Amino acid sequence: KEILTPILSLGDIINHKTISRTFSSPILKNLALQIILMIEKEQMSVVRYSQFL
Amino acid sequence: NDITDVLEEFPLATSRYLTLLHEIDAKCVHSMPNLNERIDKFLKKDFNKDHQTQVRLLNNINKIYEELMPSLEEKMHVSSIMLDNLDRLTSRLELAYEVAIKNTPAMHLHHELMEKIESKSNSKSSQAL
Amino acid sequence: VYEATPFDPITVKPSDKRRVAYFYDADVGNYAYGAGHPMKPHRIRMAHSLIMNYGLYKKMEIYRAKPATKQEMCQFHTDEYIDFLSRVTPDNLEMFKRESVKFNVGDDCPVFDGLYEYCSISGGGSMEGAARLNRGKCDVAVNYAGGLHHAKKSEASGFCYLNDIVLGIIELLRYHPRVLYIDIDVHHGDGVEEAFYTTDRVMTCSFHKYGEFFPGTGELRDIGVGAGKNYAVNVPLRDGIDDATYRSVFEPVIKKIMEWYQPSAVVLQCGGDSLSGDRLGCFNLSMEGHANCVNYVKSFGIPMMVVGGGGYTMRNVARTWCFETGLLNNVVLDKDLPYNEYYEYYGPDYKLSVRPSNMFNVNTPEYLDKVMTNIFANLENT
Amino acid sequence: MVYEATPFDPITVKPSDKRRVAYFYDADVGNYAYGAGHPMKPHRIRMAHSLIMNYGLYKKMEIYRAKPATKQEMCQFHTDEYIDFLSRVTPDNLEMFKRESVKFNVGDDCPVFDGLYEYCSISGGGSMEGAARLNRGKCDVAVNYAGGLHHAKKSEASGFCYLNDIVLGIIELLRYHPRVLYIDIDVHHGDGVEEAFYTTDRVMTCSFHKYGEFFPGTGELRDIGVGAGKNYAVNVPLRDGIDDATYRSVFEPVIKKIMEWYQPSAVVLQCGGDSLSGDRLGCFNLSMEGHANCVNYVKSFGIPMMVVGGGGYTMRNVARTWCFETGLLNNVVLDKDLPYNEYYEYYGPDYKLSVRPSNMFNVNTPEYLDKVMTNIFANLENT
Ligand SMILES: [Zn+2]
Ligand SMILES: [Zn+2]
Repeated sequence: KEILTPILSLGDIINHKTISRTFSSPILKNLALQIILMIEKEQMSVVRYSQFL
Repeated sequence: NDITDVLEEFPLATSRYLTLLHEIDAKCVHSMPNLNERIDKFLKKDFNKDHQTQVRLLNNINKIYEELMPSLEEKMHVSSIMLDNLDRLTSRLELAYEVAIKNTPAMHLHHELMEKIESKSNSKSSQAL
Repeated sequence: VYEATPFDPITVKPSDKRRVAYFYDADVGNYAYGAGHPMKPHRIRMAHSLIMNYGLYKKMEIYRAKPATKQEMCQFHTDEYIDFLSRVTPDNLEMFKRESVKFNVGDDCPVFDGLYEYCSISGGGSMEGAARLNRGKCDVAVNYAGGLHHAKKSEASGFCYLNDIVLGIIELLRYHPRVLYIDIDVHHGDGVEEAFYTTDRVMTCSFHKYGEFFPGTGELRDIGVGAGKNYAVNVPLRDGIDDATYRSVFEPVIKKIMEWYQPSAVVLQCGGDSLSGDRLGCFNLSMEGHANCVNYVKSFGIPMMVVGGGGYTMRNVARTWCFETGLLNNVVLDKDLPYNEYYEYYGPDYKLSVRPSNMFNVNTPEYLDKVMTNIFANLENT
Repeated sequence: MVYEATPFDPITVKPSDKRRVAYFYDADVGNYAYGAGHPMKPHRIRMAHSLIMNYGLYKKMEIYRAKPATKQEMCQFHTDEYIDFLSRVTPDNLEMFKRESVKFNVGDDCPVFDGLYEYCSISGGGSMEGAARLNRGKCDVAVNYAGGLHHAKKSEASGFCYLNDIVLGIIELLRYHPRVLYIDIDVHHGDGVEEAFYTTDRVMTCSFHKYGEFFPGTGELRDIGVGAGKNYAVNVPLRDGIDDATYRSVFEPVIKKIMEWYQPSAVVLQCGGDSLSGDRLGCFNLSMEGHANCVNYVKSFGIPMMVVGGGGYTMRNVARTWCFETGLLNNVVLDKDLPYNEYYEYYGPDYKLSVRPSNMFNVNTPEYLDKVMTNIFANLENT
């Protein structure tokens, strides 16, 4: 019965062991770092072809 | 509450598309060092001393590039799918935020009653068993 | 002679860094065996996704093996059986019931969509791995899409339709004088073992749980027949073997036989159902213990092909296959799971390592000593 | 113990390595006066540029002009009302702007002078164009001596700095880089950039300043960051008259550790000229060669770097160290002779390319240096 939706009194911090798992998940930061690392890896090549053009 | 759902949905689609991108990087990762080495050797100042060497190096660069376009175009395709899916997800997320913040309605009240029935049905599924 | 040897952490051997050709296809993961079926090709996709998200593609050359044709499959199988396999569909089984009862298809070998395509792609993967290992273009072929050994010449059993292992063995034997086969699957390699009883070219060693288990064959007295005498060793075990026990019962046998047999090529099955928490398994190995065998075999510097069979809990087989793939490149793994599509399926801790169970080991040291005593006694004949 | 004093080795540069540098100079930068009795003097950029022209360094370096930063670009950090008032204010109508000036902390210690917006836009454009050319990979070094004013807050102009172009440059570098290391040499603490980037991981706002009775009043060893920016605020407070040898022995270990652990992709190296002997307010005793050894060490790694100007309340010494650093950036050592220029009569009675240290009480005891290095290493290992 922990599926029950949060009430509008902001029980966000004292939640059902599931809401806190997502609001505390640092996965978004890791995704951002991976995306920006791919961006750098591609930009090095982009500069290379810009010179070769 | 929809903010929670879109927060769950973000990483799954992002990771599926990133795995696809990793596969595209994998199928062509063995030609990037070769291309860079060929370019650097071409841009050497002590290279123009034989015309045939220039011709053969240009031919090698052309062959490498002809092999390298397909990976790049597949990368564009998967990144476009990334962009449109992420656009939809962000749209849902910021509508959810705007609705949740505008009022610090009976339709979304009904969905609570519809889910309350499911919660009541699932709670009684253990008592009745 | 069996002696107790405590298990030690695995460290790669930087002596050799041979090329690794990880064969894979993206269409194998689509096929399904049923609704309540334990055997799922989805674990191959899980392992491939784990490899892709882990950063291991920069070292290994990923291929896509061409599906094998009927004529290639006829190198070992019968024309009638392969014809029935190609013709049978999940819809016209009623007209094919005679062959289904004759060829033993339907009880443990369910007919599903693209079944012939599955068999063809596995056979082609093994065939192309053997072709690469024969031409000198590579030294390790990770054909994770194969690992089908229970199939026989005219029968299909144990979720095993086409015996790709023997096809790859024949390809190796095209130009190699002698070939050797290893097993790690909890079950027994009945088809692969039987395929080369009367001849000296191929040896078939299986570390199979014995007694009241699925194959029910492969006792210690399966020495051979005719000129293939003493050239098919078996190491039956019992429930609950652990990492140190498996290492102590595995390494000396391989060392002795390669001292005596002197193989020119090697194939290694990598059945993932011999781990802790497995669905159809009865062992207590861990990923370190599972990878110990492949690392040990690779350390001998011989052309080896790793195939992938078994595995009926997704997380265990996926992690084990990823660890084996990493250790085949002489690279230790990070042992932390990066986020991917199946991140939710990897336990509640999201760690690569899976703790082996506490369950009671049954293998008595004296029984193992006697078992390897008979093994060495029969191997000493040649 | 981590600090270890070593003799000052002679300047050495790799001849094999080739570095591209794009010097930025707006000829109109040195024409705005803060006031009759104000330490700030923008003339130093012009004198330094004249020196680089006369030394013959133009034959081995690239130099361009950066387009002035637009108001929207300049608003990437500061509030809309702040920039609006800064544009709308003139030294002749502050009677109707008294309340806004009081709110915005301007007029008393930082006064309003005509051309203020032009100067701010020039500095911001220099920083932004340097960062943009750094991202494009054409030039390894983007020297912008005009800007570097890192004392500007989000809504207040304290410490004679009205606009903080370093923040905008770091932002435009971060648009294509995950982690950029920021190094400060100004005697005053870099309050503006530090406050801007105190709650983020994507930057490394390393500093080398002095702690005591000052206007900033920040830069303690305790402040390390909040949120994901925890332990990402490296401060090395120092004391009076730190000489060349001990400054080098403090700088080189810390920067080596940062590059080994943080591993940035670009460096925003501040090169404030107020950390030299004979400064108007700076209490340090660093010589010009000591001021340039840090830059040479940063350059020796081989990564893109954005050198900026900043403080410096004297003119001759600041110009001399800036031209020496620009020469060292080209793997070329500049001779001690200062070839004749329109502003030659400024350069003291020595007329040599050198700033010489004075005799000041070296309060920087080795124990303090060891303690601060140990604290910095402890808070840096967490990265
Ligand atoms: Zn099995
Ligand atoms: Zn200053």
